[PDB]
Amino acid sequence: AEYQNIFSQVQVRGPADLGMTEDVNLANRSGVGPFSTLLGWFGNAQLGPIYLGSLGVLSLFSGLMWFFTIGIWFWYQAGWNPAVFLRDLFFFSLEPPAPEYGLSFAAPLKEGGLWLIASFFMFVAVWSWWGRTYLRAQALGMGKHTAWAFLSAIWLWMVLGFIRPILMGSWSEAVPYGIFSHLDWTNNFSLVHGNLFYNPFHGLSIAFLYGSALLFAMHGATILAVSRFGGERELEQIADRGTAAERAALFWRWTMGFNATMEGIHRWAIWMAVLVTLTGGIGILLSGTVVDNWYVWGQNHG
Amino acid sequence: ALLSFERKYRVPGGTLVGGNLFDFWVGPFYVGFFGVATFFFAALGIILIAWSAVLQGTWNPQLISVYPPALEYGLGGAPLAKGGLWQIITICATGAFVSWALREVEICRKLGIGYHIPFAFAFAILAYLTLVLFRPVMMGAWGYAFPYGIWTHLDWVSNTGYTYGNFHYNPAHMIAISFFFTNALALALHGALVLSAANPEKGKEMRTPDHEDTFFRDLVGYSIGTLGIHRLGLLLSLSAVFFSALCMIITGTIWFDQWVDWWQWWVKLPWWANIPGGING
Amino acid sequence: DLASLAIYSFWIFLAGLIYYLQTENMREGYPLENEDGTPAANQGPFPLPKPKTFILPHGRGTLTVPGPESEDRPIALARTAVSEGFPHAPTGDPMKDGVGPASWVARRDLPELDGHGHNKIKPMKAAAGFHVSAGKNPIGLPVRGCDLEIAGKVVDIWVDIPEQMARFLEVELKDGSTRLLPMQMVKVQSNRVHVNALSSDLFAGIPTIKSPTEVTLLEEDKICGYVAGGLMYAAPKRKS
Ligand code: BCL
Ligand code: BCL
Ligand code: BCL
Ligand code: BCL
Ligand SMILES: CC[C@H]1c2cc3[nH]c4c(c3C)C(=O)[C@H](C(=O)OC)c4c3nc(cc4[nH]c(cc(n2)[C@@H]1C)c(C(C)=O)c4C)[C@@H](C)[C@@H]3CCC(=O)OC/C=C(\C)CCC[C@H](C)CCC[C@H](C)CCCC(C)C
Ligand SMILES: CC[C@H]1c2cc3[nH]c4c(c3C)C(=O)[C@H](C(=O)OC)c4c3nc(cc4[nH]c(cc(n2)[C@@H]1C)c(C(C)=O)c4C)[C@@H](C)[C@@H]3CCC(=O)OC/C=C(\C)CCC[C@H](C)CCC[C@H](C)CCCC(C)C
Ligand SMILES: COC(C)(C)C/C=C/C(C)=C/C=C/C(C)=C/C=C/C(C)=C/C=C\C=C(C)\C=C\C=C(/C)CC/C=C(\C)CCC=C(C)C
Ligand SMILES: COC1=C(OC)C(=O)C(C/C=C(/C)CCC=C(C)C)=C(C)C1=O
Ligand SMILES: CCCCCCCCCCCC[N+](C)(C)[O-]
Ligand SMILES: CCCCCCCCCCCC[N+](C)(C)[O-]
Ligand SMILES: CCCCCCCCCCCC[N+](C)(C)[O-]
Ligand SMILES: CCCCCCCCCCCC[N+](C)(C)[O-]
Ligand SMILES: CCCCCCCCCCCC[N+](C)(C)[O-]
Ligand SMILES: CCCCCCCCCCCC[N+](C)(C)[O-]
Ligand SMILES: CCCCCCCCCCCC[N+](C)(C)[O-]
Ligand SMILES: [Fe+3]
Repeated sequence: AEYQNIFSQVQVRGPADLGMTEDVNLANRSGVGPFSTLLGWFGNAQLGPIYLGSLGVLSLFSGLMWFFTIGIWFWYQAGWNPAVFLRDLFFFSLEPPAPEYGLSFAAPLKEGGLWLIASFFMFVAVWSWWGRTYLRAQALGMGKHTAWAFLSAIWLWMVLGFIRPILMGSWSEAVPYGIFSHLDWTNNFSLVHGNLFYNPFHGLSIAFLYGSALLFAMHGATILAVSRFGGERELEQIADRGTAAERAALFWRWTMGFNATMEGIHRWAIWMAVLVTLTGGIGILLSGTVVDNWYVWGQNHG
Repeated sequence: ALLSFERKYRVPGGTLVGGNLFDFWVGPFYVGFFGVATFFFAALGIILIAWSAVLQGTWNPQLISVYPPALEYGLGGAPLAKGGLWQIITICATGAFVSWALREVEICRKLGIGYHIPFAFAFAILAYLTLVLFRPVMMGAWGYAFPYGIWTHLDWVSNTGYTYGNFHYNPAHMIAISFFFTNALALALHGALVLSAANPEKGKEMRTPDHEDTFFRDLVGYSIGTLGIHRLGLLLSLSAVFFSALCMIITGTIWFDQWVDWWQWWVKLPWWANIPGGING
Repeated sequence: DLASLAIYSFWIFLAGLIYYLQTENMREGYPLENEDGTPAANQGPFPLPKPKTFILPHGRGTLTVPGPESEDRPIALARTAVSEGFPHAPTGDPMKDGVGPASWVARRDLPELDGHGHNKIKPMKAAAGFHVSAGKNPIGLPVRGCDLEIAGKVVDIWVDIPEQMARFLEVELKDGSTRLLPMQMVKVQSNRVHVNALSSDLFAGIPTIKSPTEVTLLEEDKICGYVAGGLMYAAPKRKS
C-alpha cells in the first residue's frame, strides 16, 4: 500500500519551542529536556519545558509521599527482604481501618492509620493537581475545559475513597492500595451489591467507555484519513472550514446519515469520556447507601 | 437533502462492484453495491430475529433472546428452533458488518480520502468474529458463543468470566482494560484541549495550536502534537480491542483453569520461591 | 426511591444533551439545500442554534456561525438524471475545475499564522535553523509519478514551524518552476520520492502559489485537492 500517516517518514527539527508567554510567569518554567528521535516517529520529539510553581511542587511532593507510604508498608510486609519484595509485589496491600473504628482517626498505624496517612497525601496531590489544570489554562487565557473534564474522574475517585465511606459510616468501605487487592475489592463490591450488571448506571458507564473507544477510533481514523488535506490543524479548520473538514463530514453523512463539525466533534468527545466517570460515580455512590442489591432493585424496576 | 457544500463532492465513480448501477444516494445516505448488500443481510437478519421472537413467544425487547446450539451439537447445524436461527443470523450479521465496511471503502474512494475508518472498524468486526466464530471453532462448539439478547448476553459474560474464577487475573484482559481506560482519558483531554483553545476566556481571541502545546508542556512537560494525538487515540482504541480479542481467544483454549493461578509461575521461580516472609511465604 | 429518581433524571438530561450536541453540530453546512442551491423543504426536527462568534487572532476578524452559507466559487458539475439523488457529471476537466475528489474550499487567501503572528509554514531554507533530524532526507531526490516517469526533483521541504513537522515537498519541474506536494501523498524511498496520486504529465497542473516563500490556506486547499483528485482521475494511467 501507499503511505498511511501512522509514523512520519521524515523528522525535522529547529530551535527549542519555549512556548506562548501570555500571563505565564516564565520564572517557573524549566528549559527543554532532550529530543527523542524515537517519540518523533509518532508524535513530537521535544521534551519539556514543564512548569514548576508552588502547587506544582506541593502536588508532586504529596504524590511521592503517597507512593512512599504505600512502598514503606510494602517493604515492611516483605520483612525488609528485597527478593521477597519483588516476588510478592502484586500481593502486598495497604488496607483501610477495620469497621470497628468507624470514621475515626484513632486506628493504629499497622492497622489502618497508615492507609489514612497515604489517603491524606493522595487527597492533596490530586486536588492540588486539579488547581493546576485550572491555573495553567488561566495563565494562558484558555477555557477551563480540562479542569472541567478532570472533575469527572475526580468524582469517581472521590466517591470510591471518600464520599461513600463517609456516607457508609466507616473507612473500611474504601479501596486498598495494591495491585491484586484493588481487583479483589472490585470483584467483592459487585458480589456484595447483587451484581453490578443490574446497576443501570454501571450499564451506562460501560456504554460510554465502549463509546469512547468507538468515538476515538472514528475521530482518530477520520483525521488521519483527511490529514492529506491538513485535517489535523483542527483550530484553523474551525475558524475557516476547508476541504478536509468537508470530506470528513460527508464521509459520515454518506455512511450513517448525519455528521459533525470540526468543533462539535470535540464536544461529542469530551462528553462521551466524562460521562464514563460521571454515571459511574453515581452508580457507586448509590450502592450500599440507597440500594443494597441491584438485582432486587431491578425487580421492583426501582 | 444536501449540505451547503456537498454538491461538488457528489460525482460519479469510486464503486468496487457494479460500475454505476448503484452509484446514487437516498437522502443523505450513499448506497452502492454494498449499501444494497447491507440492506439484504440486515433485513434477513432482522426478519429471522422476529421469527425467532414468535417461536420464543414474545415481542418484548427485554425478553427476546436468540441462543446458539447446545454444546452437544458441536460444530454441526442445529434445528432452526434449537440454535439454527442463531447460526443463520450470525451469517447475516457478519454479512452486514463486512458489507458496511466495504461500503465505507466505496465512500472513501469517492471522496479521495484515506482508508483508516473501515480499517479501524475491521478491528471491531474481528472482535465480534472472535466471540462467535474463532473461539467457538477452536473450542469445538457453537454453544460457546454468546446469545443475542440484551440481558442474556450479559449472563454469558458473567458465566464465562466466572468459569475461570475472577476474570481480572487474565493478564491480556489487564492490558485491554488499560488501553480502554487510557483511551477514555485521552478522549477527554483531546476534546477539552481543542475546545479550551477554540473557546478561550470571555472576550479573548481564539488560542492557537502553539497554546495547546504550551498548555500541555506546562502541565506535564510533554505534548504529543496534533497529528500525534489523533494517531494516539486511533492506537489506544484499536489496541484495546486487539487485546480484548486476544484475551478471549486464549481463554478455554491455551489456558482454561483459574486465571488467578497463572500468576503462580512468578512466585514459584527457584531463586525466591522458598524464601520465607511476605504474603506467599 | 432515590435511585429511580436518579436514573429517570439522567435519561432526561441525556436527551437534552443529545439535542444540544446535535444543534452544536449544525453550525456549518446548514440549512440543507436541494441539488440546485435553494433551501430544502425538509430540514429535519433539529433547529439551527443561536449564532456564536469566534474572535480570530492577529486582527483577522471574526467568524459567526451559523451564518449565510456560500460556496464562493463556480462548480463545473451537471445533473445526470431527472430525479434527486444521483451523481453530477463534471462538465470540464475535474482536476482543473476542482470538483469531485479534486475539490477545494474557498478559504482565506492568507497564510495560517502561528501564536506570534508569523507564517505557520515556511520553506526550510528560510526557517532558522531547521534541518532534517531523522529518516531519509528527500531534498535532492528525483520525483516519480505513477506512470513510473520522473517529473522533477525535490528542492526543499516546507515545514510547520510551531509543530516542527514536514508538510510539503517543494518540487522543481523541467521548466524551472516549482510545485508543493503534500507530505502525506508521497513515499520517500532511498533513491527517489514516489507519487502514486499523479502521473508525471499532471505535475505542471498542480496549482502554483503566488509568493514563493509562503502559502495561503486557499492555495493549500487547491494543492491538496488537486493531488488527492489524481487518485480517481489519473487511474487510467496507472499501474500502482
Ligand atoms: C474502576 C474500578 C476499580 C478498578 C478496576 C480495575 C481493573 C479491573 C483493572 C484496573 C487496572 C488498573 N488500575 Mg484500577 N480500578 C480502580 C481504580 C484505580 C485507581 C484510583 C481510583 O485512583 C488507580 C490509580 C488504579 C490504577 C490501576 C492500574 C494499576 C491499572 C491501569 C489503570 C490505567 O490504565 O490508568 C490510566 C493510565 C495512566 C496513564 C496512568 C496509570 C499508570 C499506572 C502505572 C499507575 C497506577 C498505580 C501505580 C502506582 C502502579 C505501580 C506499579 C508497581 C507497584 C511499581 N485503579 C477502581 C477501584 N483497575 C488494570 C490492571 O492491569 O490492573 C493490574 C485492570 O485490569
Ligand atoms: C463487548 C463485550 C461483550 C459485551 C458486554 C457488555 C456489557 C458488560 C454491557 C453491554 C451493554 C451493551 N451491549 Mg454488549 N457485549 C458484547 C456484545 C455486543 C454486541 C456485538 C458484539 O454485536 C452488541 C451489539 C452489543 C450491544 C449492547 C448494548 C445493548 C449495550 C450498550 C452498548 C454500547 O453503548 O456500546 C457502545 C457503542 C455505542 C455507544 C453505539 C451504540 C450502538 C448500540 C446502541 C447498538 C444496540 C444494538 C442492540 C439493541 C441490538 C439490536 C440490533 C437490531 C436487531 C438491529 N454488545 C460482548 C458479548 N455489553 C451494556 C448494557 O447495559 O447492556 C444491557 C453493558 O453493561
Ligand atoms: C467482577 C467485577 C464487576 C464490576 C466491578 C465494578 C466496580 C466496583 C466498578 C466498576 C466500574 C466500571 N466498570 Mg465494571 N465490573 C463488572 C464488569 C464490567 C465489564 C465487563 C463484564 O465486560 C466492563 C466493561 C466494565 C467496566 C466498567 C467501567 C465502565 C467502569 C470504570 C470506569 C473507569 O474509567 O474507571 C477508571 C477511572 C478512575 C477509577 C478514575 C481515576 C481517578 C483519578 C483522580 C486517579 C488518579 C490516580 C493518580 C494519583 C495515580 C498517579 C499515577 C500516574 C502515572 C502519575 N465492568 C463486573 C460485574 N465495575 C467502576 C464504576 O464506575 O462503576 C459504576 C467501579 O467502581
Ligand atoms: C463477571 C464478568 C468478568 C469479565 C468478563 C469478561 C468476558 C467473558 C469478556 C470480557 C471482555 C471485556 N472485558 Mg471483562 N470481565 C469483568 C470485568 C471487567 C472490567 C471491570 C472494570 O471490572 C472491565 C473494564 C472489563 C473490560 C473488558 C474489555 C476488555 C472487554 C470488552 C470490550 C470488547 O471486547 O470490545 C470488543 C467489541 C465488540 C465485541 C463489539 C463489536 C460490534 C460490531 C462489529 C457490530 C455491532 C453493530 C450492530 C449490532 C449495531 C446495530 C445498528 C444500530 C443502527 C446502531 N472487564 C468481570 C471480571 N470480560 C470481552 C472480550 O474481551 O471480548 C473480546 C469478553 O468476552
Ligand atoms: C472518563 C475520564 C477519564 C479521565 C479523565 C482525566 N484524567 C486526567 C485528566 C482528565 C481529563 C486531568 O486533566 C489529569 C491530567 O493532568 O492528565 C494529564 C488526569 C489524570 N489522571 C491520571 C491518572 C488516571 N486517570 C484515570 C481515569 C480517567 N481519567 C478516566 C478514564 C486512571 C485510571 C483509568 O485508573 C488513571 C490512573 C493522571 C495521569 C492525571 C492526574 C495526575 C495527578 O492527580 O497527580 C497527582 C499525583 C502526582 C502529581 C504524583 C504521583 C506519584 C508518581 C509515582 C510520581 C511521578 C513523577 C516522578 C517525579 C517521575 C519519575 C518517573 C519514574 C516513576 C520512572
Ligand atoms: C475498534 C474500536 C471500537 C469500534 C470502532 C468502530 N465501530 C464502528 C466503526 C469503527 C471505526 C465504523 O465506521 C462503524 C460506524 O459506521 O460507526 C458509526 C462502527 C459501528 N459500530 C457500531 C456498534 C458498536 N461498536 C462497538 C465498539 C467498537 N467499535 C470498538 C470499541 C460496540 C460495542 C463496544 O459493544 C458496538 C455496540 C455501529 C454503530 C457501527 C456499525 C453499524 C453497522 O455495521 O451497520 C450495518 C448492520 C446493521 C444496520 C444491523 C445488522 C443487524 C444484524 C443482521 C442483526 C443483529 C445481530 C446482532 C449480532 C445482535 C446483537 C444483540 C446484542 C444485544 C448483543
Ligand atoms: C522501590 O521501593 C520504593 C519504596 C523506593 C518505592 C516503591 C513503592 C511501591 C512499590 C508503591 C506501590 C504502590 C501501589 C501498588 C499503589 C496502587 C494504587 C491503587 C491501585 C489504588 C486504587 C484506588 C484508589 C482510591 C479509590 C483512592 C481514593 C482516595 C481518596 C478519595 C482520599 C480520601 C481521603 C482520606 C480518607 C483522608 C482524610 C483527610 C482529610 C482531607 C480530612
Ligand atoms: C491532549 O492530548 C494529549 C497530549 O497532549 C498534546 C499528550 O501529549 C498526551 C501524552 C502522550 C504520550 C505519548 C506521553 C509519552 C511521553 C514521555 C515523557 C515518554 C496525551 C495522552 C494527550 O491526551
Ligand atoms: C507510542 C510512542 C512510541 C512509538 C515508537 C515507534 C517507533 C517506530 C519506528 C518506525 C520508523 C518508520 N520509518 C522506517 C519510516 O522510519
Ligand atoms: C508525562 C511525561 C513526563 C515528561 C518529563 C518532563 C521533562 C522535563 C525535562 C527537563 C530536564 C532536562 N534534562 C533531562 C536534559 O536534564
Ligand atoms: C454522547 C452520547 C452517546 C449516546 C449513547 C447512549 C446509549 C444507551 C445505552 C443503554 C444502557 C442501558 N441501561 C439499562 C443499562 O441503562
Ligand atoms: C441509538 C441508535 C438509533 C438509530 C438512529 C440514529 C440516528 C441517525 C439518523 C439519520 C437521519 C436520517 N435522515 C437524514 C434521513 O433523516
Ligand atoms: C447517541 C447518538 C444519537 C445520534 C442521532 C442524533 C442525530 C441523528 C440524525 C440527525 C439529523 C440529520 N439531519 C437530518 C439534520 O441532517
Ligand atoms: C436480539 C436482541 C433483541 C432485539 C431488540 C429489538 C429491536 C428494537 C430496538 C432495541 C432498543 C430497545 N427499545 C428502545 C425498543 O427499548
Ligand atoms: C500513555 C501512552 C502509552 C501507552 C500506555 C498504555 C498502558 C498499557 C501499557 C501496556 C503495553 C503493552 N504492550 C503494547 C507494550 O505490549
Ligand atoms: Fe480532534
